[PDB]
Amino acid sequence: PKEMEEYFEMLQREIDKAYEIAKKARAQGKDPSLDVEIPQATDMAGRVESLVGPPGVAKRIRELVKEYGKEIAALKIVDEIIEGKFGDLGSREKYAEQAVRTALAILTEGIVSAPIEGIANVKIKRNTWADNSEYLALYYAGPIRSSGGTAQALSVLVGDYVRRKLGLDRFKPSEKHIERMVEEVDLYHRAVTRLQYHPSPEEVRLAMRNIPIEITGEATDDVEVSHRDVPGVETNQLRGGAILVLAEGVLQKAKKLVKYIDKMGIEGWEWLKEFVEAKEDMGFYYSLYQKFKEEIAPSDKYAKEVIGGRPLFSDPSKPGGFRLRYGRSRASGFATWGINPATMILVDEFLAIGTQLKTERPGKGAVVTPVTTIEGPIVKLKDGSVLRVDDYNLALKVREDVEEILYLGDAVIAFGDFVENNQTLLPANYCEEWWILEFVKALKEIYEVHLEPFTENEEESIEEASDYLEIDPEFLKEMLRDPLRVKPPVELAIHFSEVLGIPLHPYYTLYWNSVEPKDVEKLWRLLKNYAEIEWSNFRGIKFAKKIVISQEKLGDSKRTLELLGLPHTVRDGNVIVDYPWAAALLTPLGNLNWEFMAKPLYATIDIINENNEIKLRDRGISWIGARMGRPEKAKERKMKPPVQVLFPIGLAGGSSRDIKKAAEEGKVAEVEIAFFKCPKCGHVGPEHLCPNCGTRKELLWVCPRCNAEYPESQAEGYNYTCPKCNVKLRPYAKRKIRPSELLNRAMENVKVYGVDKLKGVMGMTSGWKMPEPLEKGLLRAKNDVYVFKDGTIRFDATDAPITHFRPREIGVSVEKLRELGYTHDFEGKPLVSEDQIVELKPQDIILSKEAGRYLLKVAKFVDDLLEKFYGLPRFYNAEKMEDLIGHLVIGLAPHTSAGIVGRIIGFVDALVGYAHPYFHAAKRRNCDGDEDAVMLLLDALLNFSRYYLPEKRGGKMDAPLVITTRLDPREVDSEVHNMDIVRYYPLEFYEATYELKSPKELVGVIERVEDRLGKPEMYYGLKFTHDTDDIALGPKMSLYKQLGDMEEKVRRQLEVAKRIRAVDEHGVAEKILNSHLIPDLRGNLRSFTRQEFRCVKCNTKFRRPPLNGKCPVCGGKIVLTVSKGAIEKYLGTAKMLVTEYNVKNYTRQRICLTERDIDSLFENVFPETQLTLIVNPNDICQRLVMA
Amino acid sequence: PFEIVFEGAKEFAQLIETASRLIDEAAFKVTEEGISMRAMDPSRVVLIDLNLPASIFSKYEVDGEETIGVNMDHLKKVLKRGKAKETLILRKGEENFLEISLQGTATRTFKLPLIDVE
Amino acid sequence: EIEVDLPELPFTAKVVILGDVIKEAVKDASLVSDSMKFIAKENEFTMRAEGETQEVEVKLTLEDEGLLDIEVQEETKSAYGISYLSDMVKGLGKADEVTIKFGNEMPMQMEYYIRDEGRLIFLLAPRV
DNA sequence: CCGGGCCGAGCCGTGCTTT
DNA sequence: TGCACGGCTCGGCCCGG
Ligand SMILES: [Mg+2]
Ligand SMILES: [Zn+2]
Ligand SMILES: [Zn+2]
Ligand SMILES: [Zn+2]
Repeated sequence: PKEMEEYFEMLQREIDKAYEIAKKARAQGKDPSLDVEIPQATDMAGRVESLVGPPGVAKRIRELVKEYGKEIAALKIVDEIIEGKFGDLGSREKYAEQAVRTALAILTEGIVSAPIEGIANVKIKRNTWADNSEYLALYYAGPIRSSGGTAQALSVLVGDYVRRKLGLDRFKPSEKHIERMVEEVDLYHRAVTRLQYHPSPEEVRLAMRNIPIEITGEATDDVEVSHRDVPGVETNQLRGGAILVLAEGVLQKAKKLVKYIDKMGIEGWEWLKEFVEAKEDMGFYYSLYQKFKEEIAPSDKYAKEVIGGRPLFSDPSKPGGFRLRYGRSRASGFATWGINPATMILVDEFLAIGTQLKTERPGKGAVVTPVTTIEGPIVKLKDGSVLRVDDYNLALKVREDVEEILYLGDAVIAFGDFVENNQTLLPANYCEEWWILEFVKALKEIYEVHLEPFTENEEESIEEASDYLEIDPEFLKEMLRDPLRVKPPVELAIHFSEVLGIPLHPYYTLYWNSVEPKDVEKLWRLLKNYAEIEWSNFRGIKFAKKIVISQEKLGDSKRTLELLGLPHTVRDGNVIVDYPWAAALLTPLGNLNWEFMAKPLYATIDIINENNEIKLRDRGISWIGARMGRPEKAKERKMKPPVQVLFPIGLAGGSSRDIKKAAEEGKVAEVEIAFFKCPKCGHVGPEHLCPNCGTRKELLWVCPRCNAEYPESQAEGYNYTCPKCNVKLRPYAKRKIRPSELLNRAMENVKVYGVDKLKGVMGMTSGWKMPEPLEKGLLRAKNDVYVFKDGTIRFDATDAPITHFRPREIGVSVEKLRELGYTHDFEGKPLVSEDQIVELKPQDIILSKEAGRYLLKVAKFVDDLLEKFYGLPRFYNAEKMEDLIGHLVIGLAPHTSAGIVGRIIGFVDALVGYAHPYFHAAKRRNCDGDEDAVMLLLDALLNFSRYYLPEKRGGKMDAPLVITTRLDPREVDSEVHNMDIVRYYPLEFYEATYELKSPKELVGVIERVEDRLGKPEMYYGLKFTHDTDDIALGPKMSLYKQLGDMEEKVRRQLEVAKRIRAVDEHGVAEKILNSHLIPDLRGNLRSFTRQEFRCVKCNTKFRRPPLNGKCPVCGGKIVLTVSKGAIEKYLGTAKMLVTEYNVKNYTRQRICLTERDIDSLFENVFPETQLTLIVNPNDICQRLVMA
Repeated sequence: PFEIVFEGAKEFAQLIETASRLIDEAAFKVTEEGISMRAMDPSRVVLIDLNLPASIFSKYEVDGEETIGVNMDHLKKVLKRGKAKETLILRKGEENFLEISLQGTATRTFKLPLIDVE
Repeated sequence: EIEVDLPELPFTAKVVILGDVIKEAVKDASLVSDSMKFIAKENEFTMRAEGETQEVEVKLTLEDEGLLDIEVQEETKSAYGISYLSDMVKGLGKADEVTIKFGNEMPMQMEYYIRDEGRLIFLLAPRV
């Protein structure tokens, strides 16, 4: 209501404070422009008006959006521009281009760069071959490959709408057009990329023959088609940008596209809609398992390929894998999973905070976060004992003795992930958050006492309930407050189940349905005959306290105890089950009072419930599969060769483009650069201020034909065209520069003399070829920071979500938080302690410590710049990373042209960037493996310029052309609108899971972010289900990053697979790996006999080596492009995999023939001349042949 | 628990460095007579055998017999840290750690963890 | 020009040694570990370097030739980086006396004379 | 004590189943 | 788009003659 307004006012105040200094510095004339080059917006209309224009459209956009919506407003704006009420523009194509750009900016919220980069040109073409009638064609460049399916589809749709409104005929191709398009699709798939999608030829034919526009563009790849010289096309190469929009755009997003069309009320696409429509007795648990297998079938698409070094953590839907839990933690929910740190530790630290893994059920991909309120693995030690490693320290302690991982642990997956991907709900395993609801309901129904979990209750109700149940009121309050951490003792749980009539507490339930009733029958017989047990009493309830049975008598039933997840120990040839876990096993079996007998068409829990008086629920029925990929990252950003100043040097600096070295040797460099001329005296050089008089200079325009030089004032009168010729001038020309004088002047200017290296660029890629001042480069070199293409310093890190935090996790005092603005905790009580949970504001971020270490250097560089180059007071004044708290940054995604402002409040000790889910959505990012940048606001304000951007096509991608100062959840994204914000899932959800419903049938029972849109409470109150002790607890670096060799990687991965019981290494892992080494072996062997030799001095490539033996027209030797060692680098690991594991004979023979083929090719060039002292190095090929 | 004293650590370093060029890991057999070693390189083309009876050693003290294995690179570096006129001392206790000390102008002791080799 | 000067500090322990021993000790510590620890007691000066797994121990006594004298006000120990120590101790002569002063978690001071009248001083900060 | 030899670093290159 | 091989150059150490 008012706290949000105060927050946004403070943000604007700080932004103004930085902008004033940036404006003051830039007005001295030491930079390409006399003002800052990053305007600030406030909403979608401002971003659209800035990025594409035309001027004044912001008001119309706002009013139309408030009246109708978004799509209707976009189309009405299209019509308004077409009628031409914003000023005369010119030809028809100009009107069409402007309308399509503005509309596609309006529909995508004006963040992605598709309107500016993807669309290269719109033109009108005539159907010359058949009718000669007009039609519209859209030229698509390379950067359209990044926009997204929705962006491509909406571009196609808006082009179709504009061409319909322009009175143009439908596009009408020939048959050769269709054939060429099919061949292009096939060539792109088999030579460039898999496209993550592959429509059938008939589907593509339908689309191409039904698409009313020409989807074309310039060439992008070096491949030529066979259907050459097709009319109407000015190229015979692969036009990737033209086919991507067809494949992954309209075709791959048919449902969303048709929904959009229906919303817009435009017809003519009924064929696409039709295409989408065409695309469209026994025991209780026995039946439930059957139905579950029938409806939700296992999926395998995630494990179709395993790379070397990236382990597989579970087989598809195999018991013993990841136990599904429904919930959302403090720092998970957007697309991430919650994992216990003990499971991270006990898999050899292959999993670390922020590591991506390719999942199976809900989506494809997620990021792992530590949750300490769920369960960890159950392991079997080397002496035969079973343990429950639910703790981080215990996992660290017992890691060496582990022999098998009986169970892997839980995974917390949000309900909003199932709604997004449209996945049928899998049955829910029994847990504490379900038991507590059943407990409360039964208490109310039997005694008429009202209580609520996860909150605070009235004292009178607590006293009544405690008196009825005869327990401590304080214990009742504690258990109702945190049911996930406080559990009753086993005898008390049995007493509750006796009195109220509810299943046994899920903590003392074993995995009964993981064994067959016959095994339990055998075990019952053994326990009844040869076991010694000690009994107890509690309120008239008898329970076991200890079981001792000899190992020889127990026999092969010890595996049943291990598969039930029962902790025991072995001592002196006996197996002992101790206090909490003797009743866990003997109470369900009736304390050996009724015999256990197997039945057909029944499960273990069914028999237990049919015969016993205390009921049980299936503790584990749903499992998930996952696999490792893409370790985390919190590293900086550098160019391919690192750069520190945007100054051209050529080859005068060497391979490393060292400007200082070139300056020292008195060399002279010739490069294309822009010169400026002082109006008063006549100094000429690559500078913006004249050293003699210190007055701003003017750019020199040069005629390419006669080399006449014209100042900026003169060229304006001539319209930038030479008088003596009729050709356009240029702002630059090839010129000679002496690095020594310039570097000495810069050194004298900033008083920085000790810099040893100063890297530059070979040549400038912009169309102005303006250089950057050398003083900035010297200061950057001194402070050890690097520059980016647009003149900014950036830091890249993986992103994770967070909505609530503890002051102790991020190392910030309560007084500092109160100064920043935080006053309460997420329950309304005042903030007085560092153990309380405080809700995060939408635009506050939590950096890592690597980010802090780098941004300290960046802050020092900015302070030095302000003090030395500009002569202004310093700004940050920081000595440690915690002096940056309260300072602003800019977040930017690599595929967008707009940024958003954020504030620093603390640091963690992981390799991820934590932030609100709204913050990541505002950048159009999904939070399941994506990486984004951050930069200090003042650095970008001072340094960023629009004259340094490459001119190729996508020089404007990944650049802050505009920044957003406020956050609006209504226009950030659409995947974050499905997140759930309830404190706990209701009982109805749990009961409906057993019916295998779909999430859409119960979308109104669980509150999501969508339900609150529009109302003031979309920044105010959001909640979570699962708590966490620490948000950065667990391993911080993946073990994959410290393995050197490929053989070592494969060995460690295979050992991990051996340990886990639900992976089945022995042949599946090795076969799927061999189908990653065999392709390399065979491809390199084939490519060796048809290679292309190259010259080591030049880069010219010859089909076959010169007869002389040395490069003619050069003074260098001839080298290979496919060395001999490139073929056989993975042969040792392949032979190890074939000889150590159980693979099919086909693969073994393939490897054994590959070795012979490698040996036989080089028989006449590398004869086997060296004899050996000993033979038989455990070869498998020779043994196979001999057998 | 043994106490072996060798004069001229430089010669010992040279001998071990020469031995280590072809191979990577080896097991030293120590008995009441001396120290013996033998191994074959990974390419199965060279076999190196070395022995050092107690006569050469200035002081020898061994009870029984044991085999001690250690990486050749780390041992080579530690020996290279020795000087021309120092006296090398190889000593070990019950704990399975190899303690190397060089006693010249000053006494410096390094610890080198053990390794088991087939 | 930037003016900086540090006042006299209370140095509990003070030991003077020769350049060669410190040079070799720093080299060994760099060989095993990344940091060094200076521990001195009554008539005993030792300097350790604990690696990830390995260990280095160098100890000396006034009765040894390495040291020239010792005076320890009380028990002392500290740690310092190895990079700066290697940079500054490098180039030391064999027959050169070096005076080292340090205490508990406070910067160490090393100094030696040039031609009996000149002097070069270093002030190495501690770790942690 | 001056000079070769040897060994990282750091740039430019290739290549990653296909009757 | 990350990995694995193979041509230079290019200084900082060393060690012996
Ligand atoms: Mg994503
Ligand atoms: Zn001038
Ligand atoms: Zn001209
Ligand atoms: Zn050539």
